[PDB]
Amino acid sequence: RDLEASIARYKEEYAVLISEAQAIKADLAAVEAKVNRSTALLKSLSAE
Amino acid sequence: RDLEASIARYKEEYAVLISEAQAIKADLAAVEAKVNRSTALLKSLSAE
Amino acid sequence: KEWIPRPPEKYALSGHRSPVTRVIFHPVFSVMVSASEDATIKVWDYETGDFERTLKGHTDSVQDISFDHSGKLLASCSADMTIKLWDFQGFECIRTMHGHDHNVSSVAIMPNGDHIVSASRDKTIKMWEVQTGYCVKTFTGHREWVRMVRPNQDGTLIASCSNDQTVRVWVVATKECKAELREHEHVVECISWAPESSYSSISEATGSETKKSGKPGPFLLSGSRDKTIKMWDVSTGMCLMTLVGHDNWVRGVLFHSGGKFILSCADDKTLRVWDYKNKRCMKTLNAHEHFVTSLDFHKTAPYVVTGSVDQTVKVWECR
Amino acid sequence: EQQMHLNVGLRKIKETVDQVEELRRDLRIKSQELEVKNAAANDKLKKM
Repeated sequence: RDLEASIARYKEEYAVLISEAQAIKADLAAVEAKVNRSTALLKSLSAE
Repeated sequence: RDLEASIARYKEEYAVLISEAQAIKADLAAVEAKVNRSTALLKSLSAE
Repeated sequence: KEWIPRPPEKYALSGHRSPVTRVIFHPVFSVMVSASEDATIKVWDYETGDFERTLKGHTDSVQDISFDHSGKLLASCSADMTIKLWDFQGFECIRTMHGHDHNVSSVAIMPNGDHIVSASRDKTIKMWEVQTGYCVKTFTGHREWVRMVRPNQDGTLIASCSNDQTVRVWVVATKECKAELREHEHVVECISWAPESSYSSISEATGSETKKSGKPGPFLLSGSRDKTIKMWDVSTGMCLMTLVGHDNWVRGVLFHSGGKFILSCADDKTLRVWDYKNKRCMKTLNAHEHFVTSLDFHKTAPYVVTGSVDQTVKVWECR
Repeated sequence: EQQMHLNVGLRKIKETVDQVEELRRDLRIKSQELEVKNAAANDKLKKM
């Protein structure tokens, strides 16, 4: 029972952890979009 | 080699699948919260 | 007089679109002039707080402005590397002296009314003629950005403070740093000397001994970004006493026209008036919601003005 | 007037490129934390 008990608690909580990882990489993707868009504008204003 | 590879690949794919499940549950919660909020808005706007 | 600013304001003039850098008073007219960071110098009537006009000659942000004794000319400096002279009768630029590389920070007309001093990032202080516009002599010895410069009451002695932690006093005729002071904890930003009516009040304030001539000698003051305001002797170069209590960076200091109190602004969002002779007055008065940049005390009228980064100029009565 | 406005525009562009350099290091930090989180979750699943 003890190991099985951990098998659960010490796992579904770790699935919660990987959900937090999902949130982190979603934020990273949004930051990537900001990266490319800002760089495009900065390159556009080069001639000006 | 055969069985250990099954292990690794499918276990990692199931981690991918628990990440998918966490994403779906987050979306469902967001949707449920929006449902409750809009229902409150409607029961507030009934008199109007 | 015992003129003391009070917490209630009279007018909060907000015409500038950019933070205000310095404010001064016209010598004779009921006019106050405010320079800001938008290359525009605005002219107001402080008695009624009415916008009078604006001068938009400068290219980059205007840093420092100064009148002459007669109030007929207005010297201005900006980050556009140039010094403009304004005729105050018709309010148009009449002579734009160039040179003095990189951002010019301070400018002042010594009371003789024929020459101008200027200080800038190029670590030197240039002398210009009002009539002609030729830089006749250049003062070197500061190793860093010279921030603020002020002459004496008769056009012979000059003080230059800089980021280099040194305040240097220069002589018109000899072009030599007679007194060099390197004692401040962090960068010195603002300086102002003592009028006549205050020298006597210093003697019992510090206990200094008169020389053979008997004159206490000319005086300095320097406020430094280390939140310290130190008042100094020209003849000797030694500390008399130090003012401590400013929360944030000090930006502007000057003496009360009566030569009795000390009025100073700082980045602490507040204006502090402090006594020095017996350390009784320590009044702190919140002035602006944001950083406070500069201030000025009217020579005779019971009015003071403060310009801040909030693009707002405020007027306080004196009581 | 023209020189004033051009100077302001140049200052805005310089501030823009400086903020672009800040965005890059923010993105680097985000990537690092995403990495640590995902690694932790994977090996906790490995534990279980």
